[PDB]
Amino acid sequence: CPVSSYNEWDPLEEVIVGRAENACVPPFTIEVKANTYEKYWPFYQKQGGHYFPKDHLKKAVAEIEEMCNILKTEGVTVRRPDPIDWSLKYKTPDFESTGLYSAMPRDILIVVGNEIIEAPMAWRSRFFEYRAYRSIIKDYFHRGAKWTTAPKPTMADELYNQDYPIHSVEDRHKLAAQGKFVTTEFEPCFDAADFIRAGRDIFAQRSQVTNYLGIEWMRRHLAPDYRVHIISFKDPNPMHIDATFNIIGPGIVLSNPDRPCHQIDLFKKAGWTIITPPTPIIPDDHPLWMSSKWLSMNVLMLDEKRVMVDANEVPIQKMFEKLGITTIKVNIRNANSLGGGFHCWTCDVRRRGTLQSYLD
Amino acid sequence: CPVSSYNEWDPLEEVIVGRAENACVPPFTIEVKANTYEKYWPFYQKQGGHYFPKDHLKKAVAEIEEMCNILKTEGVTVRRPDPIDWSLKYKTPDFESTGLYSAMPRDILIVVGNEIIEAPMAWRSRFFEYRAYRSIIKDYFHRGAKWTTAPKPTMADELYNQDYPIHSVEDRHKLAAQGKFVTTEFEPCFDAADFIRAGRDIFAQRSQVTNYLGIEWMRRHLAPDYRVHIISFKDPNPMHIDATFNIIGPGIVLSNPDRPCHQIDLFKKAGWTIITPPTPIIPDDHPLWMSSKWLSMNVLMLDEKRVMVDANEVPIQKMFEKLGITTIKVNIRNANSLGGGFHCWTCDVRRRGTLQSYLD
Repeated sequence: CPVSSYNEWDPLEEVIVGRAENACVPPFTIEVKANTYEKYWPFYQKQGGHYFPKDHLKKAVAEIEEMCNILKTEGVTVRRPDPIDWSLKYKTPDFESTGLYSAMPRDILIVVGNEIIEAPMAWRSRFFEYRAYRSIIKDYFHRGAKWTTAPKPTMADELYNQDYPIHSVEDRHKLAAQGKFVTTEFEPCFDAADFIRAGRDIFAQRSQVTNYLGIEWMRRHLAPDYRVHIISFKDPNPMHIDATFNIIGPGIVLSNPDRPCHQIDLFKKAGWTIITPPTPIIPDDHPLWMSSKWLSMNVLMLDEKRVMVDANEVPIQKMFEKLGITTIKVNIRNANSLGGGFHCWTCDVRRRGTLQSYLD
Repeated sequence: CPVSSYNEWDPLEEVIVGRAENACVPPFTIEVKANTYEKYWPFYQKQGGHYFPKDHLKKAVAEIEEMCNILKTEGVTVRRPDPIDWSLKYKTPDFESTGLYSAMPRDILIVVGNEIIEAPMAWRSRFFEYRAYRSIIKDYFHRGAKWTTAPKPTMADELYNQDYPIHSVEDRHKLAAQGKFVTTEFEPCFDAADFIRAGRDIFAQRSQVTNYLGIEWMRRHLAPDYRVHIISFKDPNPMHIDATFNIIGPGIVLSNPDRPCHQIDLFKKAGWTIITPPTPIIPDDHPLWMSSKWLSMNVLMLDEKRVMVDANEVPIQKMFEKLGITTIKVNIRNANSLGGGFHCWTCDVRRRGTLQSYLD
């Protein structure tokens, strides 16, 4: 079986790396608005449906090709999704929309053991995103891997709170604190990136795109072998957990200083080392259409002592170095604009290791 | 100035608490052999250079995190050293070695007034230990504190008696009595924990790691404001004074019954209350790689009437209680294995009080 990964750190052998080609600006609908900084709302309002700036995409393609070269150098087998034009307008009986991209495999695929799981997603523009990854998945399936697709939502109006009172990121943080998100509990929905793996224990956060029904589905589907825990944070990211609580080793986690975890004591009690990374140094003028500046901690571990970290972020590089972790510096400053760092731009398919508990 | 501590008992306000992360078993060299029980010599011989048992370290991390929680509860500001991988092999022109840990701030930092002093150390594996504390110290310095580093030894062969005829702890006690230690008087060397503070009078013991040149340096450096006295004991601990003669208040001291002080009468004449604690109850099967079972009396005073004492050591708890001293029980049974109790795992940076004499 070519598929086999129980955590985020065991020696990496095979990975799927995303594509920047033909990425499209999603139409400005409520769920897009609730997952982006106000600074860019007018960009979405105007550019929605068109491709992301092509000169910018071109630099990202180059950055990602180099990253793939380095992965091969580091002994990792790299697979890439199929090229697709994401501008095609599709129409289900519930809605009509254009696509986004297949830049982030971590948003849609999660590997638990020998099982590859396709997340349902929660954005109308990401409904048919799975199409880019099917060739790779069918191959793993032919070769023995288990293949699962969580229930694809209808994404009917009922899934969204069309009147979500958000006018600034400050409002959303407040609502998020009151348990109010743009997604209702009408049906299961979630992005795989809201889940982070540590062997028998998987951690999830209810976010703007991952509801409790979505987490319960995962929980029910993986029990009894795996345990899915729900954790929360202060001023959380609207979507995705990997630049907020990145588990980098057995009992070691990077905790974003701006998004403290409410359940941090569960981890201190388990004897876990909580490391808080230094601040990012990325220029405020550099466009980050999605995500925040914290992509610096969105690292990918090649193994426990080897991390792929952004070439520009010297301060977090030094941190890893004083920790005895070898830094493989790669520059993906332009790829970052699409919404992700090393962890998001990949999906670890096979890591050499076994299923263990680290929470004891 | 955030730094200000003249003794071991005034109301505690700020403290630095050590780290168990990445601790490494020191290579088995002569000075390590002379500072440990024969029972563990083969452990050092085999494990030297590798990390201390990780499952054990994990329990210690948890115990220390809880201790920090309680300190914050008791109103104390807690600082922690930087995480560092102690397995890195460094090489000076005199020797080559791997590190130990930054578990015991008391071994390397001593605060006298508004001055923070970095001890030179005497173990080759603790040469670059100061690196974990530099961020904290530079901060205190920016904020007005005096900062001093005693002369870092070369730790060349000349500092050690490579042929120190020790085969059992019984031999070392005999040699110690003859004035023979593993460290020569080739150059100054010392651990800060061999010094204990009582306002204008500081007490030191020449031990396996603190030589007369080291004590004289302290004496000469602090005169005339402070007076450094040398005291001795029967069957002394190879290193550190804080589990042999722990001064817990103005004119009150805990005197280890197994290590009577030769100069006890100087204290009786001063009108000091010498208390001899009851015996420890720690199981003989529990590993104590460094130190002895007497860690029970290695208490830390939050103030004159509040002591942080081990949760398991009920007998010494009762003693403090009949004395009217409130006991704050914390369990650090696994942290103890690293070589220290509450006093060793901390360094009091600021205690509310003034410089006084208690020996009159």
